Amino acid sequence: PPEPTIRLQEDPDPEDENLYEKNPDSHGYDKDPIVDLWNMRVVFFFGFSIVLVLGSTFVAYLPDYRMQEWARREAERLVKYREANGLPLMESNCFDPNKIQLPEDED
Amino acid sequence: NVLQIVRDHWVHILVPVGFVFGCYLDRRSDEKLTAFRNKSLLFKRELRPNEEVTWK
Amino acid sequence: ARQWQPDVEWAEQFGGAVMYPTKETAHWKPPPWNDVDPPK
Amino acid sequence: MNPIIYTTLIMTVMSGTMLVMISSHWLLIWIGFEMNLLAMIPVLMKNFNPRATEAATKYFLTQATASMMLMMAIIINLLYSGQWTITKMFNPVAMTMMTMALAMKLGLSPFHFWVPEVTQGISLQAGLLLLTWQKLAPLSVLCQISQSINPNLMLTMAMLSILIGGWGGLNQTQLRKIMAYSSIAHMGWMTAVLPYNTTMTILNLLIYITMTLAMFMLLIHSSATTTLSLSHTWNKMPVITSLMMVTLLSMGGLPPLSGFMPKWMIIQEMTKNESIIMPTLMAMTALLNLYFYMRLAYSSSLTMFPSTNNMKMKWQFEHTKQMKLLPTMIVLSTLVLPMTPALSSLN
Amino acid sequence: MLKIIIPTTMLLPMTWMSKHNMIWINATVHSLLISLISLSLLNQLGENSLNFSLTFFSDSLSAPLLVLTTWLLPLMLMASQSHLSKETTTRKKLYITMLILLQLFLIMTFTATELILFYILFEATLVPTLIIITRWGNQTERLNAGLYFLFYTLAGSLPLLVALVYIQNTTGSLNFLIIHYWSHPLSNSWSNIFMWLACIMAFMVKMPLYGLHLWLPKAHVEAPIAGSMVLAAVLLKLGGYGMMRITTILNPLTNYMAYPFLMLSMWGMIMTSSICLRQTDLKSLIAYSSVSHMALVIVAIMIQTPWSFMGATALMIAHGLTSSMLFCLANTNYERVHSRTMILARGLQTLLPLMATWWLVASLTNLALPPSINLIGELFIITASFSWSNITIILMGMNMMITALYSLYMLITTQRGKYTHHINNIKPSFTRENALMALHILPLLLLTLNPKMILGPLY
Amino acid sequence: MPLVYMNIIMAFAIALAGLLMYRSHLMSSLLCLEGMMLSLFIMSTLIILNTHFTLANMMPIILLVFAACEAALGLSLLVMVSNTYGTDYVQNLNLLQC
Amino acid sequence: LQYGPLAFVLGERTTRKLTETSKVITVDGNICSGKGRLAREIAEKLGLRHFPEAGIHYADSTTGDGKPLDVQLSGNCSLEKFYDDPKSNDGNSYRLQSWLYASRLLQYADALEHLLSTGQGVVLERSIYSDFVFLEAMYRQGFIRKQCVEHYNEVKKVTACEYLPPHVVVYVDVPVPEIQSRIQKKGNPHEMKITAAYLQDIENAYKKTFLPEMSEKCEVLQYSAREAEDAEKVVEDIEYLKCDKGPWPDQDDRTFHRLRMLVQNKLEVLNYTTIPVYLPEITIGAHQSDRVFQKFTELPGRKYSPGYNEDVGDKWIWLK
Amino acid sequence: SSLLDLIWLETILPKTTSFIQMKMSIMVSNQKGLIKLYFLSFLITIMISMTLFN
Amino acid sequence: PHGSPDWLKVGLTLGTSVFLWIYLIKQHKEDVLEYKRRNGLE
Ligand SMILES: CCCCCCCCCCCCCCCCC[C@@H](O)O[C@H](CO[C@H](O)CCCCCCCCCCCCCCC)COP(=O)(O)OCC[N+](C)(C)C
Ligand SMILES: CCCCCCCCCCCCCCCCC[C@@H](O)O[C@H](CO[C@H](O)CCCCCCCCCCCCCCC)COP(=O)(O)OCC[N+](C)(C)C
Ligand SMILES: CCCCCCCCCCCCCCCCC[C@@H](O)O[C@H](CO[C@H](O)CCCCCCCCCCCCCCC)COP(=O)(O)OCC[N+](C)(C)C
Ligand SMILES: CCCCCCCC/C=C\CCCCCCCC(=O)O[C@H](COC(=O)CCCCCCC/C=C/CCCCCCCC)COP(=O)(O)OCCN
Ligand SMILES: Nc1ncnc2c1ncn2[C@@H]1O[C@H](COP(=O)(O)OP(=O)(O)O)[C@@H](O)[C@H]1O
Repeated sequence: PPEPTIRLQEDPDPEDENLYEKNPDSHGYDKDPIVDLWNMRVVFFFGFSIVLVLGSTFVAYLPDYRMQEWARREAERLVKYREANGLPLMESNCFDPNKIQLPEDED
Repeated sequence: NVLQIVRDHWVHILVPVGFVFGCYLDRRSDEKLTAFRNKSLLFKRELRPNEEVTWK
Repeated sequence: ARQWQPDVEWAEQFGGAVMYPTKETAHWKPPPWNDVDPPK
Repeated sequence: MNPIIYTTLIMTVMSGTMLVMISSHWLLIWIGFEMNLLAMIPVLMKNFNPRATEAATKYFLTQATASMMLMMAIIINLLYSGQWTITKMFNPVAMTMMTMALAMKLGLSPFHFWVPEVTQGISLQAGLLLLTWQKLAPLSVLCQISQSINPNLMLTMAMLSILIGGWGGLNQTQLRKIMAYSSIAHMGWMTAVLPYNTTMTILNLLIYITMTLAMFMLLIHSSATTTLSLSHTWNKMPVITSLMMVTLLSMGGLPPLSGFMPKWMIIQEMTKNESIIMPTLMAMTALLNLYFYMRLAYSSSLTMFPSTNNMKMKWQFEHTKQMKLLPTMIVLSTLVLPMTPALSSLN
Repeated sequence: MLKIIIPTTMLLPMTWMSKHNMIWINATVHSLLISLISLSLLNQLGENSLNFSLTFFSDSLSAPLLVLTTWLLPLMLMASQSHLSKETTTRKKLYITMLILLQLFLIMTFTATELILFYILFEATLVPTLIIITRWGNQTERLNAGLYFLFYTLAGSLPLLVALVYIQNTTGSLNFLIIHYWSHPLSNSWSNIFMWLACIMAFMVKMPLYGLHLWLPKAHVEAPIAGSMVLAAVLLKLGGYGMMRITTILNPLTNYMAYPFLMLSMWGMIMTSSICLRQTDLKSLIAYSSVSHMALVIVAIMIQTPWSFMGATALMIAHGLTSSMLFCLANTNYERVHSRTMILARGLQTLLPLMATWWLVASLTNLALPPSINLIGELFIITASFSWSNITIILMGMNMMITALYSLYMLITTQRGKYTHHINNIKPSFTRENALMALHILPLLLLTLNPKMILGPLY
Repeated sequence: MPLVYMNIIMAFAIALAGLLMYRSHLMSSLLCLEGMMLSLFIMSTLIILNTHFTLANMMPIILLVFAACEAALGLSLLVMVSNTYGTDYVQNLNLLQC
Repeated sequence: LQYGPLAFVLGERTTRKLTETSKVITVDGNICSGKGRLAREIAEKLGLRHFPEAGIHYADSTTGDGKPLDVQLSGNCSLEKFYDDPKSNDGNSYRLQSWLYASRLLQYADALEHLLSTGQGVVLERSIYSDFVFLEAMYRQGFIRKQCVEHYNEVKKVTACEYLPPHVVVYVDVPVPEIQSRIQKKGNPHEMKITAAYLQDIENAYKKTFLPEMSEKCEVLQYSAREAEDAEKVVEDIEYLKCDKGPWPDQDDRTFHRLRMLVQNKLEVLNYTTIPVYLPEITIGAHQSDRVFQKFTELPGRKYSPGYNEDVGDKWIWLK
Repeated sequence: SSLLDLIWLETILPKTTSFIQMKMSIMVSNQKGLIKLYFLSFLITIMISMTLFN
Repeated sequence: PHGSPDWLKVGLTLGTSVFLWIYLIKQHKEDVLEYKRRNGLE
């Protein structure tokens, strides 16, 4: 059996390279220190500073397009009106029955 | 340096330009949906003396 | 540490005359590299 | 052969197809079919080897039997009504004879057996011609007489063709046989919408021709006829393999690729006619075609197969001959889904 | 809506015209800016919707998903920067192109006023994910995984298309607004039962449903980190969004047809939580946890009550964020140990204390610790189920207990105990990994301050 | 449709079946196509003569010519196949398979 | 007008270019011999074009700039290592043999292209025919395995079945003792180690198989060391004989058009040199293949097509 | 983990589909290339087609 | 190989593009004018 046991021509599996070895203060972004530092800076500025803080403040101060206070004020004046006139607060019918035409059964 | 970093940073301007173009296209598409402007029963409003359209 | 890529044994699955070899079709042979058969 | 003779034979094949397409007399349609068959054989036998001769003789036997059946249908139709114009047949028996003749000419199941063998025997350019240009005349005749066809028989043959193509492609390592089974499945898709809308038939035909042209030209460029030969292309032309993978994805019917346009439309059309079960089965069966397209993509571009040492020499040379329409074919076969309503042009 | 779509498209020429060593920086910066711009969709109305045009519309169900989709891309780029170092510029540009195309398809899918357009984009998302899995995955099983992730999906999605066109042949339209306003009851018929099944099964397979979940562990385990992040965070939510949209035409047939799926989900959450207790792989455990959470979301959508829908929306957002964080932590361990076996690298608290804190907070959010939005969705769904039937409380509480058990088991196995002696290549955590972890976790604890942003249209 | 037409039709059917049998001897296959065309010629001539349709008196001859041309090609093919094997047996044409 | 079907249609015919002087000829000789000198002398005397014997980097001389590339990018084999350690574990012997056969195929294609396009004949050293003798030697000495010889036979059949063999072959006969004496007189340290058994086996192959098989389809001129010194007699022998037994007289204008299309487009010439047969000596894994292909692409004039390389100095790129 | 997830759920949907498609593909694509059998099937199909429809 | 930018091909390509664009602009102009005249707009 003169076979080589080498099934094919293959490069050996390379060993993983440490970014801290050639460069302490390596930030884990790139092996080029300048590109590494600027990648860290842009990620931190546009992620933590711009989006995370300014966007959160923008969401906090969004105008009331859901009309929560509007509904509260409408309910307040409506309850004030019905309590003053003795009306039974909320009605059980959502629509007026006079304007609904039921089908006569005659069963 | 001008005329040198432009050849290396020209790509950066593209995303911002797209945002402006998209805003313009959104407004242009808005201009084609005015069939009911100042005609809804909820917001039938009489125009101000120096007004052309209620909204743009 | 390295992404797996097909070896020779993986490639030889696709080297037969047909896929999914059977007892009847085992004796089949792949065609010649150029579509020429010896005139015998 | 001589380039003059080759050009003459190609124009004779095209003139036969044209004769079939422009005539209103059944005799002239039969003559166009005869002319096409007569000029097609040397094209299949352009490169001489025993396999090409076998493919040509099988193709001739099939097409001549189909022509005799078609002439029998014509004569029976004349017997029951002295008419020569291609229109509604007026005879139940004649229509069946005509339908079987055209199914044999197209390669629809159960008359599919000749397509894989003929495609494997002939070269890649001959296969391109056989799978693209040789479907126009029978499909045009079918479109002209679509109001006559029995929907049961046409739909049975369409579903059988889809099933047979899907199952037969799963077992192939040869690229030409894969193309043949794909063509059988696509013919099955095309003929299932003839009873309802011939415009959808023509749209499917155009999309299929575009994709088949792109795939054959890519296979000719990277001169491979087997899976393992195609697995070597990434080590010389990776961009060709990427384009081939995208084209294969399109041929499997994935959105938003162009190959999704026909089936979708066809399904949509078949739903307007209260046909629900049949399109469902057709799509489920097309999943098989997608499976073997995906296997080819895995073997070609999504993984890197081992190469050989002599490939290094091939790194030093570039193609002398180029296809001008290959980029256009790729783009038209991958990125025309947004232009779907243009099908109103009655393509 | 074009003010978000056009910049995402411009991400492609910018990526392909970039320097060889500026692709990550430019992609990250402009994706973050696109996320910031998309953040202004959160200003929703109490009335109908944000109907931008005939093609695209926004809703308070769509807006949180859109914002999460836009926020996920920068994190995916940061996670992918490490393991793509030794690869050519063209291939890295192709990888970033696949991510950008996935984001574009997801963005157009979530707005998608048309149901056929929604289907087309919802199936177009399939291609980039498949290419990412089967091209940049490590093990030999990835190809097989891809096949599963493909065919399952299509096996569910092909009938839906037929159903969809059928509806437009009868109703005359597939616009969601017209469908909602012109909706009519479904009679109890065999044809209507099969229409219901064709409408539901496509979204059920991608949640995934318990019986139909086989593709998920394979696809998530064999995918690269960006692929796993996008699969767990956004792609699983397509089924929930589609069900929430499509259940408007399925009433009142949902009352009868929901029972087998309700039983499957209620038992499968227990089954998958129990499976998590015996798992030798971190990624598989996280995948099964995702299956359990999505089973709870399926129950919520099937009950179809207001509290159910609010809980399901909150849980979808919270699960996306938490699962992305967990996958990132697992990948940080893997890139050091190269094994992905949970029992191998032990006692990592003594060597990586800040990463241990990140692990703890991720496990806490997965455990649904109040007042996190995870527990907000959990509790809303549980209360809705209790109103649906008081006996669901046993299964829900058992699921909670097992969830806490396997989350703390995962934390204790990897972080506590004694370090493995023979492993000496555990390097200090990079600033990139810590920044990634914070960018996952701060949005969760900051969303717990404003829950109405992620509670959906029925708030 | 009288008995002569049905006799010619069944002759065509017999020729077609004989072609579809393929016992051996591809020459026999060519002969079966040939009998098919002969039956076609006979029945078309009978139909055209009976109805006194003067112009289609052309088409039988034309049919013959075209079919005859086809026959020539087939013979060539047969000959060439024999040149590879020494016989025109059908079973030798199994190099190409499904 | 690059040659194609249209040129053939309009005017381009090569039967008129043949002026009974073309006579594609090849020279065969033992390792270290006068065949090179004799081939050159025949080339100047007969007015033919001489083709120096193909080496590892013959293909490098015809593409890009003629300067050879690195061993890792061109050949991945060396003759010196084969001489030093012919029984290597990494399979250098058969890789060398296969690369040399592919180089000889490319050189034969170039020679045929020149002869058919110009009408001027060519002179060659060891061609694709008689390249097998070394293979046989390597098998009889045990330098390579058998599966190597089946693979070589397959490639040689599929490739050489499409070209015209040379009109007349010139063989210089040299005994082994004198061949070894000349090897020692050269002073090359690596050629010092060629065992006499290898030379004798190589010699046996030419006489036993190569001579009779070329005698029945071509014309053979057996010469010795003394009679190979005077090229006048050799040229006279070439002139006197007339080639009428080979396939060349049976060739015509359309077959010449087909052959001229084949000899151009070197990718189709080398098409079957990389058939997917996985022999460990020649098959290369995906990682090494990708790395070496990336290295080859980064070469100065190799990223794009020859006219589209800026670093070399091609101008007007944006208008080509 | 094993009985249901790794065995029976695999056996039911994916493995069954793969097995059935495998067997059907083997049955469909296994023709020896003899045109005698092909045209015998052609006669059969043609005969069946004429009779069933009418 | 070693070839100059073929100014004949370049000129023909530019000429074809310019001719097509000019033809398209003209065709659009008479299309608009014909539509306006037929529909009685202006
Ligand atoms: C996949 C892309 C396919 C593209 C197709 C090839 C593109 C190049 C074609 C070159 C120009 C073609 C125009 C032909 C000039 C004159 C046309 C005239 O002769 O034909 C008319 C009609 O021409 C064609 O119908 C129009 C062809 C246009 C095809 C485009 C539609 C494809 C579907 C949308 C896919 C997106 C493609 C667009 C991107 C390029 C009248 O036909 P008619 O004699 O009365 O009836 C025959 C047809 N019937 C029987 C069905 C009724
Ligand atoms: C290190 C040790 C600690 C040091 C630091 C000590 C200080 C701690 C104080 C901070 C935490 C304590 C909690 C106290 C909260 C105070 C602020 C809070 O009250 O404001 C909230 C306001 O904040 C927002 O509601 C929440 C922020 C929204 C988060 C958006 C996420 C950012 C985008 C990132 C991408 C998205 C990824 C996830 C996709 C879904 C709620 O206010 P609200 O009563 O309601 O109305 C706002 C004011 N109005 C009345 C005028 C309207
Ligand atoms: C595998 C992993 C999970 C995948 C997804 C699983 C979910 C699919 C479950 C399907 C939902 C229910 C299907 C049918 C529900 C109808 C109600 C039925 O179950 O009850 C009886 C139905 O009776 C019987 O079921 C009749 C059908 C019997 C045949 C069914 C086969 C039984 C087992 C098949 C299960 C296999 C599922 C997977 C297939 C590949 C009531 O009879 P009746 O009141 O009179 O008629 C009611 C229907 N009407 C009103 C429209 C007329
Ligand atoms: C993960 C893999 C799952 C695979 C798919 C699962 C979903 C299966 C759902 C059914 C598929 C096709 C349904 C049709 C699509 C809707 C169209 C429709 O509703 O129209 C019906 C048509 O209804 C049908 O035709 C249904 C026929 C179904 C045939 C295919 C059966 C597939 C398997 C059946 C058993 C399993 C069913 C549920 C499986 C769930 C997935 C496990 C009524 O229309 P008409 O008939 O025109 O009007 C009535 C008057 N004539
Ligand atoms: N097919 C081959 N196999 C092995 N070695 C070869 C082959 N072809 C040429 N060579 C080597 O090329 C070298 C030079 O060839 P040769 O003519 O004998 O010497 P020189 O160039 O001085 O005349 C020799 O050492 C020979 O071994």
